[PDB]
Amino acid sequence: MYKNQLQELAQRSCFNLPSYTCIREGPDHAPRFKATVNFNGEIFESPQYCSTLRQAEHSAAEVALNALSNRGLEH
Repeated sequence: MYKNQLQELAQRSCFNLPSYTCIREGPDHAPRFKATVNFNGEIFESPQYCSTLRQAEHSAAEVALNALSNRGLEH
């Protein structure tokens, strides 16, 4: 699973012991679900609307993995 992959790399970093917190916001009629994860002092989230909570975790996990592959910061 994609979520599992985070743990694999997270543990490989000397027991990172990351934490994930779900963020709920928006109007009651149109609720918004997001997934947030802490990574060595750097927290990432997925600003996307997901039908289910599990889906939100998937999106958030993808973002975290992308950062690892490429920081995206230059000069």
